[PDB]
Amino acid sequence: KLPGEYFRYKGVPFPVGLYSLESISLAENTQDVRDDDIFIITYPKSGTTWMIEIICLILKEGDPSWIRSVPIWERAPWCETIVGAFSLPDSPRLMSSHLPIQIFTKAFFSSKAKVIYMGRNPRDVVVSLYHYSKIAGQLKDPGTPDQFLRDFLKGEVQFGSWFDHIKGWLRMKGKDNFLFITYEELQQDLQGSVERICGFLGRPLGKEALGSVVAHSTFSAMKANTMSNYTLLPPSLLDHRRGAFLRKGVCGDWKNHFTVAQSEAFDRAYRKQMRGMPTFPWDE
Ligand SMILES: Nc1ncnc2c1ncn2[C@@H]1O[C@H](COP(=O)(O)O)[C@@H](OP(=O)(O)O)[C@H]1O
Ligand code: NA
Repeated sequence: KLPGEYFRYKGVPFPVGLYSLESISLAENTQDVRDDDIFIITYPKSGTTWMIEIICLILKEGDPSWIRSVPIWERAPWCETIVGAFSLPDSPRLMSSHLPIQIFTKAFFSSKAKVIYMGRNPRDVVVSLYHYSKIAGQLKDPGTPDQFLRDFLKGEVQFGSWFDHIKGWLRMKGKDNFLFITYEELQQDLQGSVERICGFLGRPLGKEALGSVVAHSTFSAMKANTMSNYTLLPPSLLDHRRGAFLRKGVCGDWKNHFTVAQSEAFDRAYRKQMRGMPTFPWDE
């Protein structure tokens, strides 16, 4: 029953069918936030999945049992989707959200709940989102790469502007219950990143569990795990016949997608938007 259209909530674009004024509004206003609750927030296609699998492996201290038997989307449910983690009985609760800070669960700000925000090179996010839209049922066709790029720069896509998203959420940097990390940092030193996240969550791991979290967190291990690779999804929601959720899993694929002209227009957009921002791994 997916149209591949957008509706708006507080001025932000949401895919029809998987979201509704109610589901979003409920996520925004719920008072149900707990001190040991864990949230993973990202702009779509930045590697949410990667992070979800890593923390599921950490919570079970390295035992692959849980990630092998339960679908990735049921282990870290979305807060705003029609079937939200808030609209369910299931602690320690692990949840996911793509909502931009000005819409995310307000009760969070005065709580002790933890949040890991993950950022990825917007260019690579563009490519991942481009391909994914073709096989994702809730998303309309990208159109030409060039038109898709313009849409992305205008924030005419699910969850709005990538620039607004990351800039808003970085406003939390400094609070001890907020960790900011990037796809590039995980690609560069997965183990190093896993230890760092263990510290953040107050969940130390022996050399054994650690090696195990790293092993089952690898792209190849994950693409190979049925419960984790989205292949149990209805073809009407994700066309398996035509593509995979876990597409390439690398850094830099944007250079094979952007024409030089597109790459130069993007840098102009980026330069204006990120004027006072700090330097990110992907800033070359
Ligand atoms: N373990 C892993 N290692 C590297 N990339 C991973 C990964 N798990 C997921 N990804 C990548 O994260 C993107 C999906 O993001 P999200 O989960 O936020 O929607 C995909 O990028 P690509 O399309 O570039 O391959 C996917 O391959
Ligand atoms: Na689609």
